Amino acid sequence: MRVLVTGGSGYIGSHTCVQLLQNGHDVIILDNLCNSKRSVLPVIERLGGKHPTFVEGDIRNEALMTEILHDHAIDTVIHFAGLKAVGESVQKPLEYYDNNVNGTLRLISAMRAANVKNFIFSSSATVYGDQPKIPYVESFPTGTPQSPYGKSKLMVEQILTDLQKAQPDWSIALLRYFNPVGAHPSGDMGEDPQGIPNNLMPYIAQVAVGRRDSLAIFGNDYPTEDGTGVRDYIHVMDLADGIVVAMEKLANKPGVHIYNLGAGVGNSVLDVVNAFSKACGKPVNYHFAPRREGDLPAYWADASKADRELNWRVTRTLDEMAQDTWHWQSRHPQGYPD
Amino acid sequence: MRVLVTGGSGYIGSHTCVQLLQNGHDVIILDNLCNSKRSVLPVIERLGGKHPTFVEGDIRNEALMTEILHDHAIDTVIHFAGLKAVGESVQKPLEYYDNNVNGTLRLISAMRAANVKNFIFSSSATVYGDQPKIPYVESFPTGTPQSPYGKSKLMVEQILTDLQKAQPDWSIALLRYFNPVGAHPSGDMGEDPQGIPNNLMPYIAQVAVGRRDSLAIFGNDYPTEDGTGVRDYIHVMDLADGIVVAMEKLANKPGVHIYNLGAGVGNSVLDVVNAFSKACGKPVNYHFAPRREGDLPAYWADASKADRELNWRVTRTLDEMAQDTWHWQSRHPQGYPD
Ligand SMILES: NC(=O)c1ccc[n+]([C@@H]2O[C@H](COP(=O)([O-])OP(=O)(O)OC[C@H]3O[C@@H](n4cnc5c(N)ncnc54)[C@H](O)[C@@H]3O)[C@@H](O)[C@H]2O)c1
Ligand SMILES: NC(=O)c1ccc[n+]([C@@H]2O[C@H](COP(=O)([O-])OP(=O)(O)OC[C@H]3O[C@@H](n4cnc5c(N)ncnc54)[C@H](O)[C@@H]3O)[C@@H](O)[C@H]2O)c1
Ligand SMILES: O=c1ccn([C@@H]2O[C@H](COP(=O)(O)OP(=O)(O)O)[C@@H](O)[C@H]2O)c(=O)[nH]1
Ligand SMILES: O=c1ccn([C@@H]2O[C@H](COP(=O)(O)OP(=O)(O)O)[C@@H](O)[C@H]2O)c(=O)[nH]1
Repeated sequence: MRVLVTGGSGYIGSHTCVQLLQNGHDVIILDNLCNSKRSVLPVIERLGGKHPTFVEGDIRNEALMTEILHDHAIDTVIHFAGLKAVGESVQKPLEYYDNNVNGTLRLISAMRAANVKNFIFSSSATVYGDQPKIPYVESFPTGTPQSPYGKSKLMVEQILTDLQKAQPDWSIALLRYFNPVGAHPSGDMGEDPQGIPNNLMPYIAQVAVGRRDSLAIFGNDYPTEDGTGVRDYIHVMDLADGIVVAMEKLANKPGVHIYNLGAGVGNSVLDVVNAFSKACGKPVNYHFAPRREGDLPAYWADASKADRELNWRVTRTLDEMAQDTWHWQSRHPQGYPD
Repeated sequence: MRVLVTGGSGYIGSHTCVQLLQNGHDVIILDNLCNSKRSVLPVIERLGGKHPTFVEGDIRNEALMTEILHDHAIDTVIHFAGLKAVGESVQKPLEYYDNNVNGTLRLISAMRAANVKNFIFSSSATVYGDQPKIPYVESFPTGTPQSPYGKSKLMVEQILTDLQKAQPDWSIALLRYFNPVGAHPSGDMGEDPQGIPNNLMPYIAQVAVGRRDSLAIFGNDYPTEDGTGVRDYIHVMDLADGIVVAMEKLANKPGVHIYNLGAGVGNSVLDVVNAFSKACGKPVNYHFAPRREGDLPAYWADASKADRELNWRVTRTLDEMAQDTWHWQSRHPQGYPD
């Protein structure tokens, strides 16, 4: 199929695009490069075995979206573009609602004008919020997300659900990713954000290669076993495989198809730090810090729905995620060329 | 004050602008004329006793909004612009989320650029959604809104609330209007949408002057006394006064200020029809149609908060609302000229 991958030079997107190209799909990447490096493109192409088209631009530019969709006869859209830092969103709400809500609205408006009716949305475990039972299950209601990032993702889910009710030929996947970590097994593609990483694992990896002095751990007084936050860590390669399976299986199947994509087990921040220390051979330096706004104490997935319906499940462990990120970072301590 | 009134040529806006101008404010009206007529402008000037400035344009045009804000040295913004039909929103969700959510986002992004920090938002009783506690009280939670229109308004409430947490010098009023009806007592300004009215009272009035054959009452099997929907009808002049009071009292008061603006009693569709037949002297032709998607059976306000805090409450009765609408419509059967 001919796939538009917004945010496709980013972390999840770059891994997804490799898998898409390996499966014979045609890939067009749209990215504004605010949180990724252009030089990942040829790495995607070498690992994927096929050339992806690149367009530098912004999902908020509806005119450009419409041009792309038409110029390439796109079949399906995988949407990764947006801003993703929970704590940052509390400080910069308008930027998150603009990139995430308006940006998705602009993209789906261009899709409706171009008659493209297959959408795979990068949602988040943060749409559940504080109320729902853990592990999270898709058949029980969401609650109140705890940050503008989380709220933005739930607002887009709702907008997309109401679009599909009005326009019932659409197929829309709401894929609630949990916490992807890890890197491609070659060690030549991994996470490389712009500036200081907001996510846990790339920060730890940059400490381990000597770029940053110490990890700050955001909270040690949570109601968790060791007092640090607990999350469901999923290897980015398993995540990317799930996304591709969803895209293929759900294209042209009308409805709103909701899946948790996670490993189904929780690990704490200190668990991740310990996993990485064993992979790299040295204790990763850290210090405790206050809780980050927008963080819940603990959550993890029930990913049985994706197992039953998509025949997908995780295959890699947290230790293997830490090993693959260390393999990447140690090979490329400054990330991609710039 | 120097007041920007988006949507100011519209129903509630035009009445509000007349009250603003009578209080000596400088008023700039911004409207795209999708649901109002430009020929209302001299009426607003005459009844207001003072000339407002008019700009034809769209709240989604951020650059234009910023220009108006700077040029006119705006102190506070009253935001009426948007789309407002519950049933239409179910059919046309994208247009609702764009005009309502992106439109408000573009406006408040302009205000951040121009350092304007006083906002009065037209919210709606539809944000309460399926909250079973009725009359609705501000200090009790919102439920799930039951249409894209209602969800759009609550999404904007949430965005504004997050903005004010990040930028705590903002003063933001979330004014949850109930169901405004009626017309200026002169009989020369009233409700005149483009096309076929979506709201109950302007449809009634256009049947009463012979422009429409029969009112469609949407549902006759609700769990109410007569089976028709129940709402809290508030005279538009009372609502205009309340908006003006809120603007004047809440300017430069940092915080998020939530008020229901309603009469605090419920009346059914048939109650309104009977009040109109009494006012016009002829029984209004009607029939029953199916329930309209998005509609709840019954709701009305607790408007005690506005009484205690803003010293505002309703003064006009349902019969006066119907008499004033008939006065307008019988004087001006075709509304304002095109
Ligand atoms: N990483 C996670 O833990 C995680 C968890 C749940 C959901 N998600 C979601 O998955 C998606 C991808 O996350 P990621 O980890 O790959 O992040 P990322 O930052 O690596 O990828 C996002 C990409 O989008 C680009 N981008 C951002 N705003 C854009 C805009 N307006 N127009 C065009 N390009 C823009 C960035 O330059 C970047 O390449 C995001 O929607 C994110 O919210 C991520
Ligand atoms: N009438 C009600 O029962 C009611 C109840 C609760 C809340 N509200 C809210 O109050 C506000 C005003 O309601 P109203 O009854 O006066 O409706 P209205 O349609 O008469 O007024 C809205 C005005 O906004 C203009 N407009 C619409 N979209 C615009 C855009 N993108 N940019 C610029 N102008 C635009 C229209 O042309 C119109 O003049 C709306 O936000 C509405 O949702 C109305
Ligand atoms: O530098 C960091 C980044 C993250 N975290 C914690 O690590 C976990 C994962 O955070 P991340 O930002 O990667 O993803 P999130 O869970 O917000 O999606 C959460 O408990 C964060 O509080 C941390 O302690 N230090
Ligand atoms: O042509 C119409 C318009 C509205 N209504 C009913 O009148 C009440 C008020 O509807 P309106 O659309 O004016 O405002 P809403 O209550 O949706 O804000 C509701 O019970 C509607 O179902 C109706 O029966 N016929």
